[PDB]
Amino acid sequence: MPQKDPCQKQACEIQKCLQANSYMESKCQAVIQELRKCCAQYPKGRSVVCSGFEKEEEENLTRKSASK
Repeated sequence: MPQKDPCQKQACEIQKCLQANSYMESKCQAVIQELRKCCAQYPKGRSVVCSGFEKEEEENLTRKSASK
């Protein structure tokens, strides 16, 4: 929603984790797991970043691995 996004705090941590890991979404799987758990706590459309996340979950599942 274009409202207070509960998960956007955690999304910041994903983004910055990525920079701390040179964009290795592999290393940021931990913190992504936290945005996952954050996202799944709500009716997904509640949050913009979470609405990105269930797509990221599909992406990671399509990737079938902790790759990238």
